[PDB]
Amino acid sequence: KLTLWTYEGPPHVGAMRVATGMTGMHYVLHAPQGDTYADLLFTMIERRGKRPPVSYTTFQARDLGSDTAELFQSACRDAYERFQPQAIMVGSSCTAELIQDDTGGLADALSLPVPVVHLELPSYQRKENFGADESFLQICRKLARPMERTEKVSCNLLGPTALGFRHRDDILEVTRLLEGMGIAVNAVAPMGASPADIARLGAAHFNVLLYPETGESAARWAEKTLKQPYTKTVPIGVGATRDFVAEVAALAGVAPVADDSRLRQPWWSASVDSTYLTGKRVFLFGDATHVIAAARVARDEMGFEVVGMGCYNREFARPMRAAAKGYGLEALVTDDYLEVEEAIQALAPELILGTQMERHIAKRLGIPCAVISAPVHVQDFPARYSPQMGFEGANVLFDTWIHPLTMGLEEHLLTMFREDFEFHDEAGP
Amino acid sequence: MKLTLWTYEGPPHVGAMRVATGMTGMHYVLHAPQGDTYADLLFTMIERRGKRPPVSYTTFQARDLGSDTAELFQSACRDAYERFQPQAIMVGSSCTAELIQDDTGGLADALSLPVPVVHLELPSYQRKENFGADESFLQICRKLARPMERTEKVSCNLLGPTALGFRHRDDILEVTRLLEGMGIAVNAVAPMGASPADIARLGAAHFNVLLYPETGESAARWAEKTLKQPYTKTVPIGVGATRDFVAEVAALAGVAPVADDSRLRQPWWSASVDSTYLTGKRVFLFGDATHVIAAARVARDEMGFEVVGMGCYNREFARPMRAAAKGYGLEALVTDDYLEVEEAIQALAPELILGTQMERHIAKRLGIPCAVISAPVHVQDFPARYSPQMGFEGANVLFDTWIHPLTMGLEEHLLTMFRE
Amino acid sequence: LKERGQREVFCGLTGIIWLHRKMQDAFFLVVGSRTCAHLLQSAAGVMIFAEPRFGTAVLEEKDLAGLADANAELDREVDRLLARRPDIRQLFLVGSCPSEVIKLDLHRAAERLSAHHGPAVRVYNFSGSGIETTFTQGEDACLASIVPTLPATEARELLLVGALPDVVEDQAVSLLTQLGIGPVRCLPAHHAAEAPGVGPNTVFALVQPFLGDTHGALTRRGARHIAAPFPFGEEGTTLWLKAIADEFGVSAETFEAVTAAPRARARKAVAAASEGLRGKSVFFLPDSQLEPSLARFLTRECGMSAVEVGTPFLHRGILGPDLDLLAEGPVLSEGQDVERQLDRVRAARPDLTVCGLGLANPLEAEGFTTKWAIELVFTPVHFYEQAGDLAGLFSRPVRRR
Amino acid sequence: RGQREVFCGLTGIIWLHRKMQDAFFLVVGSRTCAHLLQSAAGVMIFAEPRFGTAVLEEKDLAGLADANAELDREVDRLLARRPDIRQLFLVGSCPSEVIKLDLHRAAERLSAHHGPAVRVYNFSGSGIETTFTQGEDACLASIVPTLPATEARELLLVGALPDVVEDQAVSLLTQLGIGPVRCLPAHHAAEAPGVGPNTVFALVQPFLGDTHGALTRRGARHIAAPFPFGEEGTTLWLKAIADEFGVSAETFEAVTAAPRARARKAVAAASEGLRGKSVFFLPDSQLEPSLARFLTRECGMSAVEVGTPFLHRGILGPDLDLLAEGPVLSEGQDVERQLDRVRAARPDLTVCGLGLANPLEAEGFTTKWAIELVFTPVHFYEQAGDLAGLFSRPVRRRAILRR
Ligand code: PMR
Ligand code: PMR
Ligand SMILES: [Cu+2]
Ligand SMILES: [Cu+2]
Repeated sequence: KLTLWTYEGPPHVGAMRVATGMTGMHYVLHAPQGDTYADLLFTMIERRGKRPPVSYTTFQARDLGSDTAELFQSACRDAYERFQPQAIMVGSSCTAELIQDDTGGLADALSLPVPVVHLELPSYQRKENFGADESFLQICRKLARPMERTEKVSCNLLGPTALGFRHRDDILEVTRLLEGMGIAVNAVAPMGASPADIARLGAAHFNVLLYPETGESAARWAEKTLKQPYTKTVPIGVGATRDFVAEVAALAGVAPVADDSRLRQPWWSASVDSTYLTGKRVFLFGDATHVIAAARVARDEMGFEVVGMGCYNREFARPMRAAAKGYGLEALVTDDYLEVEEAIQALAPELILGTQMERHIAKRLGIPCAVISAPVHVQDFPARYSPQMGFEGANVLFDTWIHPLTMGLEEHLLTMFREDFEFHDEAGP
Repeated sequence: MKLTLWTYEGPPHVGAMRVATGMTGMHYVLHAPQGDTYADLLFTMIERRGKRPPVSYTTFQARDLGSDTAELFQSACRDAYERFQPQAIMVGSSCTAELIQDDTGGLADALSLPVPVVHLELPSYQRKENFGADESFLQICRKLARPMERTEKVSCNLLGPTALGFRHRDDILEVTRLLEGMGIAVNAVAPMGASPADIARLGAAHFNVLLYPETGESAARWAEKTLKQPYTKTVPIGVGATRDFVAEVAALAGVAPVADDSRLRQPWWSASVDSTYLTGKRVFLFGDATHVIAAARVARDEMGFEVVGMGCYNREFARPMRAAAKGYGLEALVTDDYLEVEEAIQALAPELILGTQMERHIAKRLGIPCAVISAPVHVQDFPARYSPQMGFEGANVLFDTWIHPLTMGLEEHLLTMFRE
Repeated sequence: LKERGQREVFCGLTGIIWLHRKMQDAFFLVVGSRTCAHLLQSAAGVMIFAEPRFGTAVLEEKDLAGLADANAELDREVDRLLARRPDIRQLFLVGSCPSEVIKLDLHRAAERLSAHHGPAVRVYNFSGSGIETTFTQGEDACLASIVPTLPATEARELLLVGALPDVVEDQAVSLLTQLGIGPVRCLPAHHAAEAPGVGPNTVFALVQPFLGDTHGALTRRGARHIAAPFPFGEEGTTLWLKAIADEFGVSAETFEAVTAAPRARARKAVAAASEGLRGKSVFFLPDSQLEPSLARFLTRECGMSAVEVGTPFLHRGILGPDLDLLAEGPVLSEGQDVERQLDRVRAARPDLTVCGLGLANPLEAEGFTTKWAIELVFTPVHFYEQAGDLAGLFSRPVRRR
Repeated sequence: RGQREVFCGLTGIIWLHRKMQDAFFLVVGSRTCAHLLQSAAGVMIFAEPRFGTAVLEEKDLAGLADANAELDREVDRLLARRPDIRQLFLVGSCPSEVIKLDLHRAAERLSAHHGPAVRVYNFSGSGIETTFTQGEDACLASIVPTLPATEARELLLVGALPDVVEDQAVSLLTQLGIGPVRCLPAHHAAEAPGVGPNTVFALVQPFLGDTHGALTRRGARHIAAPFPFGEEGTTLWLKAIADEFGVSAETFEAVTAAPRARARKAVAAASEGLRGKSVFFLPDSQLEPSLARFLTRECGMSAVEVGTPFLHRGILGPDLDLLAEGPVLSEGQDVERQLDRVRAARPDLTVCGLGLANPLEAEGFTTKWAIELVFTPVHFYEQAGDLAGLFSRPVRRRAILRR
């Protein structure tokens, strides 16, 4: 139907999100001339110094039938020769699916010495998160195999992928937590990893799932084949951080510790500056994990009552509904922005927390706005250290959440204070 | 006698109270009138302090004049010792106190309490708050910081970080992590994390680090001759200043530079293609001396901006202000009045101005993007998130903090053009 | 309990912050040091960015050494600031601690200043310093200063006196006209647009409890106060308007029937928040002399249990009806050393604590919920409309822990 | 020959939506093309623009008629939310051409029940067939045949010109002596100009090859002239127009003397920062030859290699004839080999795609994102200094930052 905004794009951009978060990995994609804007997206939002390692066939109208298969063959071979990757993934775009060209057989015909990963995914009924999750599944299935475990306790960080909302500071904070309690990180994937790291993946004892949108399937595959349990908790907020600490300590079998000295959110919310902060209604829309964690920290730590919760991940509809039943409301799972427009008009909240769509609709509605979700623009990716997880994650969360509210309070106070035409002559008529 | 509506600083006893509350084991007795007791509000609330500031006030009134002021002061000091139990005590005076014939030092001597006391002579009508903090610092240093045998490992002292400082809690952390980067240990952090034992051990450092000039320069110079303690001259705000400071400390301690460039991202993001339009943007800077110097350096060198207006309310550092302003070929504006800087930004009309809360609000009135880079701030400027203003991380913080107003105004203009 | 060991209050210069809100034709010249300027600036917060009417000229060493130098500089500065603000007519030379210790005679200076400026622009001064007054005493000192200048009136008129938010003043006028009898003259008239004649004829009632010098100012004219509970909460306002009715001979049935709907709305609003503060203990600290009326309202309407009530100064002659309405439970107290009342706070374990902002965060860290009395002067809590919001201000059902 | 980096023809839709206030653009692309136009001009989408995508479900691919009826219902629904639209555009997406959906007869049957105010035009924005501004060219060529026939001698200004630049152009043309200043990309459908045997048109943007061919089919005759990039090129254009309408050289000089000095001074005011820089080109929007000739002749730059998507010799001729013999033209773009040639040349400035903009900077190469000049007004005399500053921007920043 008619579409003007999409929270999630084609699965292939998520697949190459995993690809570019990966290192030494080259995605050969059967795409038309013009499906090259995802590289622009990465070098703009992620500000990558290296071009996204994704090759494109970019076929033409003349190149059709017998010519396009040889074009894909050529793309694979010159990509391998030019970049010398240690492994290749092959996939198809929306148009490439329509033409009966099999990427798997074309890649097999080359017989490249490096392993070739066959990525198969429908391009219409799925979304980018499907691309990311299935790509992680394919690389985990192929490159990773069960083997002996490291003597000392180590964990593996799955979920942080490129073009993800605040993932670079995220992995740093989480690694800081694990090393503070003594657990080392054997490998972090897809960010900052190698195919050798994917091979060593199973050497850890237990696993950690930061972003279920991109790692839940890989976590399950590790649980079954690699025999590695993964955590069910995502440490966003103080309480979630403590629960995550306890769970990872139990899995590792070590003494749980935490660095609460860095943490300042509970005191900064117990001050009177957060007394007016009680009673504010917050609308939450975004990705499932972020929305649920934000609602939890808002209800307990932030002094908020949730007025509306929603998401765009049909896969995560069940956990979101289960959580929202606890808050008393009902889930709003959809990808259309007219729906959230109508919902924000009906509820009329005082604060809205969501992706760029929520930010701008709040700007239109004259409501304070904040960003917590994945679909963002260049300004929302910071050079500073702005993690969303851990105790520092809690402090960042408090600061960025109250910033629109204190801005609105200041402007409203100034507007009311120098109010024009102060007569009220009815006083003593 | 000039009418002031908004001042950039406080009475010098405010800075003395800053240094007093920074370090633990101190108590600060004001000879202050009743109702001048407000000064702990800002500490309890703007800085969001969970503990009462270690201060006690006599709160004299019209009925208590002459001898009654002295008896009230004596009782105040006695009860402060008895119930607060401070390891170090000091006596101070307010604006009204010096006008009355009340000798703070004489009263302290008459008390003759076992804990050492120091008499703080505060020219509350000649000078301002930062001077008071600095004087309290040097006075306590000469009181109970005595020269003593060097440490086994090269040690440094961070002088300057006080309460009510800009980000000071974060700058101490960043500098400390960097110095552990070369592995040199910080013997004592003062006055932000000081104690009577810490001030006693302050002489153990092999050199001093002037993290903030306005509050530690005179203490560093006192240690220069009293303790033979060299102090670094360069402030590490910005990447180039960070490298200069790293070289300086490596030279003083004799250790290798061993600088870590891993976390830094500001140069790549400033040279990034999306950041081309920042070039040639006029900027006006006002506020704290070293803050403005480093802001101008960072802007002109690494940001691509053209410094179009420079100023400083810290009159005691007008000489570095003027030197830098001539270095950029500008005209230093040393006014302490909001109206002069208001007129300056009107005439110059910079695209962006970065000062303190006054500059932020006048830019809001003038419809100009603005950011705060100086000391006078409201409650929300001090964040719970750690936001160092210095070091490699501080480079990225400074970068995107300056970026935010510009991109906000730019996208707003794009929206306005687009619905038109 | 009048121990003077240590006091934590505000100068009456804090009264200027919201006092200027009532009259937008009042400019205040503060002859104060840098410290009083810093107090006014900090406490005002976002005001200073909107060009208030607070002129706090620092007493430099130059004009503090001598006396007449500051006297002439005063004239020069007021001429300057009149040039800056042609709209401004009323000027106030507020007293400050440096001026008191140097004994600068503000009265004669203001008199000659008004003489030379002329009838159009008139300057009356007072002293709001912490040496002789405290916090709320600044406002009644100011209005008592402008009382003698108000001409005597020969018409018996219902009198309202006290700085008050404009919407509350309008609603009070509406309610007293709904009573039918009693012309209302607003002594803090909006930007002095109607100079309120005050004389022996106009018997007055009090709306703001802290107004101490106000009663003396209106007895000098001959006006008498009428025993009336201060309008805090629905029943406080009800008994207040009943007192006004009794003074002006309004039939009990008529005023009972007339105000039925407003007090029905008020009881709805107050019951909306009463359930939050049921069966708890509270402690009051000397902040703004507004505490005894609050204790009465909380105790009898909100079901509060008041352990202690700390007031810097009790004007029992006017607070007597308040005390009679108040239960014998809470111990009354005229000025308690902050450490002593802090010890009683620790002993009593108050679920809610009302005090200054400066003490507030330390008590919160100690584990006691705090409500700062610096707020309630700003926010409207003064009548039927705000009867519910009064309780809501003390609701604080945070319970995050 | 190999991997190309261009943007499929829907990237024009963003500026055609601004050019015609009356025109709405329904894309029939997948989530890929919808994502292209969504992750594009983000400010536009937050300001309720006039373009959307009709993503087709799985059943819509096998069932051609089902997709046809779905699109028809979308057209019928569109008027409910926007009653201002009077002409409509079913642009062609790559999936639509692969599934062989015929949007021509779709437009015919949709205009059949929409009369007389609403009519819908069909053209292709498929990257397999069009490339970037070639979609603009195809859109204008699509609206060309529907223009009425006339006998009046009219000058046609074809090209999606910015409004202020168009006002300057029409003012200069009127004061020259040339009366008709009609523009094919009319702001509203009521301003559409008629084309007849005596119609004479001048090409503003180089990439309007299909439009030029279409008006040649109708009978309109092209004015062969250099494109309006810098003072001298605009002077040559206006001379050619004066000759085609017979306008005297004296009045031309009187008109063009005043802004010429200001334009040359504006160009020189940014020439110094860019002075003596070798500039490499990558094929982006087929405006590279004219931009290169201006840069070289006026600003004084030594171009290394000029790269364009494709060259239309007939219309672009005069610019190449004015272009220096040093630079070598390039047809096609294999971005790997083009990048290698860039490294070999080591140019001071490289105009290239934004996907290559950051990586080129990482290697230390100053990069200029070529998509300014299509969007930001750089045409004619007033904007010559602006265009010069556009190229002087990156080099100055590169100098200031490092070292
Ligand atoms: C001298 C004490 C002082 C300081 C430092 C401030 C700034 C300040 N004024 Mg509170 N303001 C003080 C007192 C007053 N301020 C006033 C204005 C005011 C209001 C309504 C409020 C406020 C607040 C503050 C704050 C936030 C921290 C705080 O609670 O003190 C500062 C620093 C804020 C608050 O109390 O927390 C939610 C709030 O709602 N300022 C008023 C007019 C009634 C007074 C008398
Ligand atoms: C295609 C996706 C995309 C990305 C990653 C950005 C970043 C961006 N789009 Mg570029 N903007 C995109 C959309 C486009 N903008 C394009 C050009 C353009 C314009 C006219 C503008 C713009 C803007 C941006 C900006 C801010 C500065 C800039 O790089 O232009 C980013 C990061 C915005 C602006 O602020 O310019 C000064 C603006 O007016 N970009 C084009 C050429 C067809 C496209 C498809
Ligand atoms: Cu903002
Ligand atoms: Cu902002």
